Amino acid sequence: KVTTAYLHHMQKGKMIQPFGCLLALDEKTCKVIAYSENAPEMLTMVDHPALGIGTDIKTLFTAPSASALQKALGFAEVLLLNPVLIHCKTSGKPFYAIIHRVTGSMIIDFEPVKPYEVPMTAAGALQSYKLAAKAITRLQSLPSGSMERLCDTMVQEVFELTGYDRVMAYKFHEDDHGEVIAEITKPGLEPYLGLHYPATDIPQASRFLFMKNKVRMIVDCHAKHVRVLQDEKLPFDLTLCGSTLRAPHSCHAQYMANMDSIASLVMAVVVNRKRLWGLVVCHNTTPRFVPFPLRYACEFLAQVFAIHVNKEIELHHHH
Amino acid sequence: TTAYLHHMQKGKMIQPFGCLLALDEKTCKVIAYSENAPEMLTMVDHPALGIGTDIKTLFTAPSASALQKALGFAEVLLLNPVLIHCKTSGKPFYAIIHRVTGSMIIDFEPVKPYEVPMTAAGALQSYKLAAKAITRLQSLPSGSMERLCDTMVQEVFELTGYDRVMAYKFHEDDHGEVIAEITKPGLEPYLGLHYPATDIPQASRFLFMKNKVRMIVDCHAKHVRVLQDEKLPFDLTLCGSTLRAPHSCHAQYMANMDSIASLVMAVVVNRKRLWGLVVCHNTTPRFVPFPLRYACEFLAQVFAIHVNKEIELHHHH
Ligand SMILES: *[C@@H](C)[C@H]1/C(=C/c2[nH]c(/C=C3N=C(/C=C4\NC(=O)C(CC)=C4C)C(C)=C\3CCC(=O)O)c(CCC(=O)O)c2C)NC(=O)[C@@H]1C
Ligand SMILES: *[C@H](C)[C@H]1/C(=C/c2[nH]c(/C=C3N=C(/C=C4\NC(=O)C(CC)=C4C)C(C)=C\3CCC(=O)O)c(CCC(=O)O)c2C)NC(=O)[C@@H]1C
Repeated sequence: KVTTAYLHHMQKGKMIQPFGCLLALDEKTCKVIAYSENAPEMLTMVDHPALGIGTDIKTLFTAPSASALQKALGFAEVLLLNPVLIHCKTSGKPFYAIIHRVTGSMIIDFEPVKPYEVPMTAAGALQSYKLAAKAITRLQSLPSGSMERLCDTMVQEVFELTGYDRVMAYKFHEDDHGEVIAEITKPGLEPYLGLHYPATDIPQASRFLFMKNKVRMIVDCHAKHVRVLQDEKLPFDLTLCGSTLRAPHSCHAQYMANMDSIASLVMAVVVNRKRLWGLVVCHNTTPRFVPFPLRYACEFLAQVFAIHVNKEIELHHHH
Repeated sequence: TTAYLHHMQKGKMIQPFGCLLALDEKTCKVIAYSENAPEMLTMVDHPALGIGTDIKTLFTAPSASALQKALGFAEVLLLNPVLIHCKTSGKPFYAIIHRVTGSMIIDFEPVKPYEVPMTAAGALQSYKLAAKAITRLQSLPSGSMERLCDTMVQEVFELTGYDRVMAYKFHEDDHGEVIAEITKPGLEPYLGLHYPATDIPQASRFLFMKNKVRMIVDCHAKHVRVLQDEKLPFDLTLCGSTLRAPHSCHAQYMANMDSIASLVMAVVVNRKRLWGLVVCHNTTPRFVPFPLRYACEFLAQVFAIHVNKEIELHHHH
């Protein structure tokens, strides 16, 4: 009755963050069946309009960019290699396109790229993964035996990789209440280390979605949300909660503003079936954007952290 | 010794899969170019490309200013590769940058133009595969150099797609041994074969300490000459170039052994010495993009750390 009122509205994810724009394409036609209201301003310059229900993507993007998104329409979810660098046809404006699939639909998140970054996209993708891979080797070379030193290491490595003001390891107890068991902040900041938080601060609906979306980013909790519009011929709502752009629930948004955490990056810590052990939670006291390549690299660092956590659990229950 | 080093340094030949420019460390103008650079970068007064060419006339403006930026950064701060576009064609290359005394050296490796959208994605996937391989090396139980080496050649085989991958160990007398090997089915195994120290001379062994990954696309390809301004106050070395051509003796050696292509990773243990090489061979030509060779560099460093540990745990017990 509480899980199903939150879950219905998050799963539809009809409100996005304005740092990016969203398209949904029909797998058969390759045409637009849903768009964020900012997508026309972001992807075109202001018949048809340039961008609505039925728009062909050969009108929006340069020919190699349109052809790579058309080819993505033929791949299993698991075989998608993100992100795709696309260019808009008129402006030459660049974006990272992040693709995911929901049955016959292909959902694209567009995150702008500074045009001076275009030449360095492979270079910066490699550097982000290298730095994460080095963090992985420091986690592996720790002596076994201490959940505390493993979590301290992780928040130190994530703090240096992501540049956020605060990074904590947030553990879920048996009763679903949480505890901050590791923490590093910049010098001004109030410490949360060792505090315990009620289960209802993180409802089951968010818990469920972190099993599937392993990295969630909120750029600015005070940003004006943007509405996604869908094809009126669809007799159900599209599921958009897989979007990197999904807006926080208004209650979480206020919770963030309350706590002076304007921005956040959260990585799911899933142990082997599967359990959500906890979250790696990064906060910023001002707005913050990190590009897809670095959030991708963080996914893998978080999966390796999950493996080491689960081994420290097995070495608790032995000894 | 100094006869091999003169010819692999000063030789001035590159492999034709790419082209080379050297730019003066202050003017940022061309002081050396491979003879294929004009056709490959311009679609062949002044010509479009010679000694003195300004890079602003060869590449689009964002491409030229990403190179101008590298000109002001220490070798240690260089993030490779830069994606560049040629000015009229829009033809794209990976530009791999390294510094010598007077100069910035750029290796240009072609990118299929319809693959430009997938460059970041392909780079992340190459590193992710290598990162997964790293976690499989670390989760091995200690005690077995054989299991350590078998794993490495299996991970390198699945990452690079070559016909054959071997771990080649240097003995105390510098002769080599194939101690691990994975091939595609139907190939003769070279596992356990011992080869003389002269098959890999000191010269090559020295240079693998500095250049950790070396690719030869086709041992039969026609080498292309690098031309420099004869007034340049030093000789350009190409030892650091990804494009450097193999000595004609190695190229014959490869053809004899039915390895038309190779990819070799130095295994350096701690002072430092060259423990061995991870050697990939192919029966036909093979090109692998820079991101994948870069990710193999890190995988090979990590393998070297675990090799070194199995050595210390042998000395113990
Ligand atoms: C309002 C009705 C109730 C509520 C709702 C709510 N919470 C979330 C999600 C999250 N809540 C937290 C909580 C914390 N962040 C912290 O830093 C700390 C201190 C350590 C806590 C306790 C977190 C991390 C999340 C995940 C949010 C993310 O995506 O980064 C949601 C889901 C929001 C969404 O749309 O994702 C909701 C609806 N929270 C309350 O406190 C009220 C009781
Ligand atoms: C010619 C007069 C002599 C010679 C010279 C030579 N060898 C190399 C470099 C390499 N040689 C090997 C040898 C092997 N490759 C194999 O697959 C095997 C079987 C396991 C062996 C023993 C290798 C791996 C290299 C590295 C080549 C590379 O750079 O990828 C060189 C250097 C070539 C260059 O220009 O870099 C030279 C000059 N080889 C002979 O057999 C003659 C005695």
